[PDB]
Amino acid sequence: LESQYQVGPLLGSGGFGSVYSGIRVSDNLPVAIKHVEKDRISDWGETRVPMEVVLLKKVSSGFSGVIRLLDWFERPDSFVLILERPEPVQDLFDFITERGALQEELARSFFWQVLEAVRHCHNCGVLHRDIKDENILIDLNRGELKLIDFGSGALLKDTVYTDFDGTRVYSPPEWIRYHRYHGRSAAVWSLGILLYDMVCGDIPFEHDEEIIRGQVFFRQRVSSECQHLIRWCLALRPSDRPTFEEIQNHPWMQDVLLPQETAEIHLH
Ligand SMILES: Fc1ccc(-c2nc3n(c2-c2ccncc2)CCS3)cc1
Ligand SMILES: [Ca+2]
Repeated sequence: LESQYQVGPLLGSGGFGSVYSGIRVSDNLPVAIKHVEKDRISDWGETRVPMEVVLLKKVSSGFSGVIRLLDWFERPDSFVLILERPEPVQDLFDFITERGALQEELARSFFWQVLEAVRHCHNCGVLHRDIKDENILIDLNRGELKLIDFGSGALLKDTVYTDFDGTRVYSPPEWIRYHRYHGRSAAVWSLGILLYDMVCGDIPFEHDEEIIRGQVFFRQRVSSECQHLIRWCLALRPSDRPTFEEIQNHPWMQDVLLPQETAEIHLH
């Protein structure tokens, strides 16, 4: 590990562990090196590994809008994950904080890419469970978005989930009320929160009561088409929420820019 990778500065730390910038020695490939202590691991899978490793392996085959796991290591008291690192890069949270509410053309491109990435995970049998601005990286040169942090994820199933350790303000009312949710419909809710965040520059709900009330107020000028899509994704009844197909077939989602085109217009 220490022979294969050259460690750089700390990028961040938190519930996910500690992430360092790094370089692969063999070919100077930019990487991210994530350390997590074993006793801080709550979810295990299978060799006994963090569920995160299991999930990442399932989604890291081939190209995608997901940050890929290149390798991993077990230490006596920790696991070390080697992940892709775009450069230059900025997470969506920082980007929005910096630039404010996004133009709908830009939000369309970003949201479309997030949808394709989430579809990839689900098709690979993986549920992310923590879709939000902080867990989305922007390749600033290519205009490509990449999903990160499967640490709260789970294998995708059609039965009910009774556990959740993702972000509460992105969590659906059925979780708040009943501690029960289904994967896809819960994902769609979080995507509704995300889309609002893109076009308004902030999330629509802070309190549990606002979430379960489900009333959406717009603080920025947002097109009626976009408002409709957001409110559809944020339907109180899970079964009233759109499928991924319905979201991507929505009138607001038409004529999306290519990632490179998005970068040239909005990022370069
Ligand atoms: F180029 C990169 C920048 C951030 C990451 C990254 N990948 C993960 N986390 C972070 C991250 C790093 C720093 N601050 C916040 C999140 C958390 C769990 S998985 C990877 C590559
Ligand atoms: Ca947010």
